[PDB]
Amino acid sequence: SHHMKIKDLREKSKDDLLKTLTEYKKELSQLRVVQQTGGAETRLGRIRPIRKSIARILTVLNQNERSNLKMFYADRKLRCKTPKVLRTKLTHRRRLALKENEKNRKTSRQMRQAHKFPKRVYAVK
Amino acid sequence: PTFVTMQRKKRVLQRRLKVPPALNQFTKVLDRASRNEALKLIKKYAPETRKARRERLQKVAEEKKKDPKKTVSTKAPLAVVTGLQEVTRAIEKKQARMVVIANNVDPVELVLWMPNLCRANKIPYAIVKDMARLGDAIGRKTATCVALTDVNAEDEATL
Amino acid sequence: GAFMYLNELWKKKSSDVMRFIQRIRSWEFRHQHTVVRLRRPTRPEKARMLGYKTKQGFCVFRVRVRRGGRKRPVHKGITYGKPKTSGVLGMKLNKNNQAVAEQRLGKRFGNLRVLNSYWVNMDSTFKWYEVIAVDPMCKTIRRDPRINWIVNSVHKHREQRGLTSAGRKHRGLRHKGHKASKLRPSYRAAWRRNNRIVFLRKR
Amino acid sequence: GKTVLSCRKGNGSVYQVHGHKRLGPAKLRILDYAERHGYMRGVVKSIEHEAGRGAALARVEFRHPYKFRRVKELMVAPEGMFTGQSVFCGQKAPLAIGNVLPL
Amino acid sequence: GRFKPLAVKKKYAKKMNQNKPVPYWIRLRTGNRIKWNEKRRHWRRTKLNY
Amino acid sequence: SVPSTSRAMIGIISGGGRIEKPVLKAGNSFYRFRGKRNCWPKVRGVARNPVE
Amino acid sequence: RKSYTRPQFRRPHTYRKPAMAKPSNRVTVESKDIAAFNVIRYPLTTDKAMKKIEENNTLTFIVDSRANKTEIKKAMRKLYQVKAVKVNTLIRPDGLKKAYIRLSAAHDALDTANKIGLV
RNA sequence: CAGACCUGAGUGUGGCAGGACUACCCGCCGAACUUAAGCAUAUUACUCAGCGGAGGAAAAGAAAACAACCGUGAUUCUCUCAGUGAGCGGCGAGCGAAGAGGGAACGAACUCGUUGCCGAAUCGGGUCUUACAAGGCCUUGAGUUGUGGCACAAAUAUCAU
RNA sequence: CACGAGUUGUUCGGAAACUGAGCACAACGUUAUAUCGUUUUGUUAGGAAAGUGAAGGUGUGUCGGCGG
RNA sequence: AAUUACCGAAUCUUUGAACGCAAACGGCGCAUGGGAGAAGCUCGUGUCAUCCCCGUGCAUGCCAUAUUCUCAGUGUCGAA
Ligand SMILES: [K+]
Ligand SMILES: [K+]
Ligand SMILES: [K+]
Ligand SMILES: [K+]
Ligand SMILES: [K+]
Ligand SMILES: [K+]
Ligand SMILES: [Mg+2]
Ligand SMILES: [Mg+2]
Ligand SMILES: [Mg+2]
Ligand SMILES: [Mg+2]
Ligand SMILES: [Mg+2]
Ligand SMILES: [Mg+2]
Ligand SMILES: [Mg+2]
Ligand SMILES: [Mg+2]
Ligand SMILES: [Mg+2]
Ligand SMILES: [Mg+2]
Ligand SMILES: [Mg+2]
Ligand SMILES: [Mg+2]
Ligand SMILES: [Mg+2]
Ligand SMILES: [Mg+2]
Ligand SMILES: [Mg+2]
Ligand SMILES: [Mg+2]
Ligand SMILES: [Mg+2]
Ligand SMILES: [Mg+2]
Ligand SMILES: [Mg+2]
Ligand SMILES: [Mg+2]
Ligand SMILES: [Mg+2]
Ligand SMILES: [Mg+2]
Ligand SMILES: [Mg+2]
Ligand SMILES: [Mg+2]
Ligand SMILES: [Mg+2]
Ligand SMILES: [Mg+2]
Ligand code: NA
Ligand code: NA
Ligand code: NA
Ligand code: NA
Repeated sequence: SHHMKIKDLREKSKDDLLKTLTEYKKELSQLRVVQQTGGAETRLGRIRPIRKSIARILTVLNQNERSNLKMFYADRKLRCKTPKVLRTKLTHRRRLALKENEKNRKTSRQMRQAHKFPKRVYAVK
Repeated sequence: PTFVTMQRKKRVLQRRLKVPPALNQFTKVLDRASRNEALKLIKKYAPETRKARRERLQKVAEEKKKDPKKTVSTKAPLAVVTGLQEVTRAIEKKQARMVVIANNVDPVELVLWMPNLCRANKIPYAIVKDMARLGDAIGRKTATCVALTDVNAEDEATL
Repeated sequence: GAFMYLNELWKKKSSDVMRFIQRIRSWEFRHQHTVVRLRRPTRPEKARMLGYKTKQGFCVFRVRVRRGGRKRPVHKGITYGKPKTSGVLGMKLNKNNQAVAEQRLGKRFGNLRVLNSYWVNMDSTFKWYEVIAVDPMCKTIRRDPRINWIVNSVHKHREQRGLTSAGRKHRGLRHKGHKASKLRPSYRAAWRRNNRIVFLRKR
Repeated sequence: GKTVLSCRKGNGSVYQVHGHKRLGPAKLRILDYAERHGYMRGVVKSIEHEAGRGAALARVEFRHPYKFRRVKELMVAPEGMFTGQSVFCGQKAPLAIGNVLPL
Repeated sequence: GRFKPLAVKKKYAKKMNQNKPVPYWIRLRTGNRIKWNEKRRHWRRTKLNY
Repeated sequence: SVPSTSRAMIGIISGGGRIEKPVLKAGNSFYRFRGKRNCWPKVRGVARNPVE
Repeated sequence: RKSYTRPQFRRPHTYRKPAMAKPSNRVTVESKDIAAFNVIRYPLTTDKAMKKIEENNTLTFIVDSRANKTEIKKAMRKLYQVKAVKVNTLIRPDGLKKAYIRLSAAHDALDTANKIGLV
């Protein structure tokens, strides 16, 4: 079937994943030869599972690498050098927009006035 | 370079044209010996630095914590008055005993009026060669004007 | 304080000393670029009055604008249509030179936000304005409650929309009431209000 | 109406100088210190014709007054200039055909 | 002629690849509406002009 | 009148007498103006239309 | 003041700290042992290709259209353990790159074709 | 000599601007056909086309405002004022608003400069606290050519304890 | 029309890598607005656009010559 | 390990504001990390010149910044 399970991929190490990737890349190339020289449809039907297995192997490797690198750059001393490809995307405007902390800043007089005359809860009978 | 040519040509144009007395008075500076004596007195009474002010306040805070009932004066040691706003208030309210004005302030409108203000209030004043030297005496890069409002008994004769 | 003496001194531009000072400065400005960055404002009292502060993130630029009336840019001064539109030299720009100087500075440096500007000097050929600019990405600006409003994206290129003090001047917003009823909230908005055909459902 | 031909020529376009094959502008040498006080002696190396000019041009080789090299100026040759002629240019140059002197 | 940019050659290559008839099994699909390729091109009828 | 420090070259410009020879041909004028500019031949103003 | 022996001022050369190498901005996992599979796609089995196999010791492949002759030689060594002495390439009118790869006399093209599976 | 300041450069480090969209909105620029039974002022029109610039709305907005009343009270919008016994106009063709009144909305008000009293108490940058804390410690780096604090009519100290 | 094929380069043409009539990025200036102008008559820009390096001083290696 | 629907984790060729320099050229650089290397060398193992492949940085302008970086000025001083 040449179907590799995602559960086993997530348990394999980096070197094992690279080894499996090479095997599936090799076997895919052998099937490309079969595609040229006719071949039985049963062999040709293996191309799609193998291509998707290669995608699964690459998905695991890239997901693991990105997660590990985000952990490494989560250090406070090193988070100013975080690659932009690993920073949060959001939106151009939202990255440049004032955060809540900066937008809520008040002057000392404003702070005192808010404390001196807070908004009250009331009712009329 | 263009900026080099312009700064030399600016000096030429300032000397060739007719300079009104308000601007011309800043070219008639105090003599070197008196200027050095004045800046020495200013350096002696220079304002305290960030560090020295900080330990003084911390010592006051510790004394306040040690004896909460007692009152500790936060007054800084006697020093010169620096900064355009504070010097101007000292001249207006007549606390300044002597005022020292730099002659190369640019824009000159900042201190162009000060000699007349000192004259109107009968405050002794002098015009000296460098705001940089004035800043050096007070521990800054530059200083437009510096006013002395009081000195210790040993420096009273010098003042 | 010291502001008064500086403020009253600048009300005497025609005096001998102020004329000498402005002459030397006008000569120096003639030999500089159209747009020039300054470390400090030439008129600190005027700049501070208009919103400048001696803080990280505030910038001051001097902008040169050419004096005189606007010439209509038609080929060989040839106009068509009715003779009412045949003028070439005698028409005037509906914007003031201060707004033009602000728009010149703002368009050239898109990373800054234009706050205000003020007159500094002029000669027979040129008029000079100093424009106060604010960095919206500066930490000091962003955390200062007094200027951080300009960080918001609604204020991007406000000088290009005539929202500065000079822009308000030529729009007519200095006046209120019966002096500017047809100009408020804008002349186009007033035109929309007065010219749209209203169709009530039950008429 | 339409633009007159004399006005159209002011635009440049196809009415400009046919400057290709011209040798360059013809001029005296630069009025430098040597000319103002002494003289500079050169040698006429070639007499050449330039398209669009009736007068002959002379290539005159001078030594560089400040550097170890040659200058090779190009002037309008007066009548009688010949290859190998010595050209004197300066305050102290003698009065002779081909020499350049202050008026 | 002989000369053409590789980009022009690649565009001409794709137009060659597109100039093919509809496969027969397409017409047998459940909701098929395609019978013949409506964008067939002949070098003598319409010019690509690359 | 010119300043006396302005220089001059002793003699007359070479190639004098050029304008003394009749051209005799439109073709010779064609070659004459080849090296100068596009200004020949010349059409009289009266031969043109009033629009131009 | 200094002395200037040239009639115009030029910018003096000052100290220039060199830029530091930044952390990599491409964080994908790329395997070196699978690069040759992209370089060499599949062989051809046309009558012309078959003819060259037995007479010219040459194999015919469809290769990456951006690939090098040098890289195709390296890929042939990595994928089939044979030495290519000459690679000729052409971009087909269909847009794909085709390579004629002549093996050294030590290697038999027919035997290599048998192992490949094109036969 | 050095060195300082001022002015101006080079490089490193950390960021931003660039284009698209453009119905609505903001700033400029800006016609003519048309109508006047012709036509130039006028009208079409402070419109179309053209160039800039934003947002989910924009703009406007806390009185150098109306009114002339027994007074109203930031802005925007709706009815109405009103196709007007306002006015503008070859007073021709045509054009043409504003206050008040009934309403929508509305917890709607705030900041600076100045003045007086203070005078680095401020800002960045390191570093620690679970923290690029509205925090502590440090820092000449910025800043006295002035950052920041307190009070100014909705007011009648601040400054401790 | 349908299907299957064909175009092989160290030296051929182009490019790498020349200048020409010319173009116009930067720079500066202008314009309400750059989508404007200048930009080879040796030649950008009020104009600080050279990061290249001769002789030398300092270490390594390859050598010729003297003495021990 | 069906298939659909949805979405948080990913991939995302050449390009285009397009921005290392160019361009009817799938072209050519300066640094800095790699990769492959059948010549040469060392004991087929290592290493590897020229050639070749790949990643990252490098447009311009502006702002801020410099463990307080390197400089220019017959600008103003101050010391030799
Ligand atoms: K006209
Ligand atoms: K066509
Ligand atoms: K083929
Ligand atoms: K928009
Ligand atoms: K009619
Ligand atoms: K246009
Ligand atoms: Mg002070
Ligand atoms: Mg010409
Ligand atoms: Mg042909
Ligand atoms: Mg045909
Ligand atoms: Mg063609
Ligand atoms: Mg004629
Ligand atoms: Mg005729
Ligand atoms: Mg080929
Ligand atoms: Mg835009
Ligand atoms: Mg119509
Ligand atoms: Mg009519
Ligand atoms: Mg008519
Ligand atoms: Mg429009
Ligand atoms: Mg709404
Ligand atoms: Mg708004
Ligand atoms: Mg109201
Ligand atoms: Mg009615
Ligand atoms: Mg109207
Ligand atoms: Mg109203
Ligand atoms: Mg203040
Ligand atoms: Mg056919
Ligand atoms: Mg040319
Ligand atoms: Mg020219
Ligand atoms: Mg020049
Ligand atoms: Mg590019
Ligand atoms: Mg070409
Ligand atoms: Na018109
Ligand atoms: Na209204
Ligand atoms: Na075919
Ligand atoms: Na100096």
